[PDB]
Amino acid sequence: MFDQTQIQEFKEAFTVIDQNRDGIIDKEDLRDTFAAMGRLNVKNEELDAMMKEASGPINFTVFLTMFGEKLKGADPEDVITGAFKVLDPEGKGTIKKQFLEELLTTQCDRFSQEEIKNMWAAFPPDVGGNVDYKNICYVITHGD
Amino acid sequence: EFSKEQQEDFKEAFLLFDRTGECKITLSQVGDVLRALGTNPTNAEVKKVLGNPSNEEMNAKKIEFEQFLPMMQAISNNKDQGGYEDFVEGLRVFDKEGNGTVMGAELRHVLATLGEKMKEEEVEALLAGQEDSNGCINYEAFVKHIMS
Repeated sequence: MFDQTQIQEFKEAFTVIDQNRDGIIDKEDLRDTFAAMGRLNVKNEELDAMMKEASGPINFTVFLTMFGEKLKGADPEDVITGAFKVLDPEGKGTIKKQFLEELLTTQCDRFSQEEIKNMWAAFPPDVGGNVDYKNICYVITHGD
Repeated sequence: EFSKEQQEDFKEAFLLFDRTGECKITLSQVGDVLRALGTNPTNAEVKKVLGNPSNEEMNAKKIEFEQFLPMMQAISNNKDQGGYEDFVEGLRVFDKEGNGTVMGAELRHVLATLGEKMKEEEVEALLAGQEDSNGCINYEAFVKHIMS
């Protein structure tokens, strides 16, 4: 399930950081990557902690292996959009809050109360009780 | 008593509705488990001898497969469920002009305002578009579509 689209996407993300001795992401490379990233999240223990998720030396092959968690769901772009579409009869403005809350909580592979709170704190909604499915699909892959 | 074939068919329906892997169906769903077996139980039938809770209410009780087996046999399989002959003469109460035609508003009103009242959502889902100018709805066509 690691797709050519996904690994090429990861390859450019590796290659932009790179430039260090023949194809290895290191501490400095990450530190100066943050300089063009607009945020001072460069703190030394946290930076060097991100190396512990691999056995050593982050080359491109190791970088794909590090992202092994990410693939464990990760159904492709329009499949998640198509899945949500089945639960919308009204055609954008999308899924009514009560129905969605029931769908996750008491139907199929049931959500825990903590999982429901974890989502309601980051779901897009109106003031009546409707939930934007397409905005949730966008949030899963992120572009803002 | 049920046949081995009936027991396995009832089980094939059951193994869809115990969807959380528990080997147990939530009590609310038992009416719709019966509907999935092709019986047509009234909510009055469902709350009495079938032992269902309130409408749309979850969590209150659950049912094992062996418990479900007399709850098919002694319930909708032990009674009249109505035939074509029932529906034709019940509809003929609302046939003003004798032509097999009833207004779509009047037919929706019978479903939503009378008996074990239907949601508008239920009524629209079952409507096969059979409305003319003011030639309205052929009610026999509706009965044959709903009983196929």
